[PDB]
Amino acid sequence: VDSAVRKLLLEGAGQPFSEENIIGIYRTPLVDQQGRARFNLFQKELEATKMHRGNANVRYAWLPCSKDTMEEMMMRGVLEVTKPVYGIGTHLAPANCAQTCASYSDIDENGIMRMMLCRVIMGNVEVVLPGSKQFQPTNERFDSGVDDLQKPKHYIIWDANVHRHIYAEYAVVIKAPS
Repeated sequence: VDSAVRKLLLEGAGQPFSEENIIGIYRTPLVDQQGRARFNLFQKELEATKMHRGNANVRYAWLPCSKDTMEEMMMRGVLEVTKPVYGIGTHLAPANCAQTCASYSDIDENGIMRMMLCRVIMGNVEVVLPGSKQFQPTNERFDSGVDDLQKPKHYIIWDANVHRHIYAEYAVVIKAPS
């Protein structure tokens, strides 16, 4: 559903955003450089995790972006991550924490923030400690990390899974407020 982006952005959490703050919302490319349909690949990965774990645990999440990394996606279908003290991996904010991902993302010279709404295959999650140097699942039973099992504020995707479990779906460009 197209409305889900503004749904999460404007009315989602306690802190809202305004339409004037949204510079752009854009779909990501359908194929990567090598012509593979990106959504179909993600569906394939979704089915594989579902069959292995019993549930794929697909979430919406916000990926902090720089100008360059958004360009890699929007020009070439390539996923690049910018450098969240919870392990060595890709850190994402839960769907309702766009303001948190906003407060934890960079603001450039033109007063602009960038982020991407992704569907993420999390699979089985475990706790990652703050300041942890973890870079992979603890053991074969887990796939991804959270900072808190009851009240997650951060999702963590390990390097080995970034190219198969993160599907960037919308690019979002926001003007710093007022």
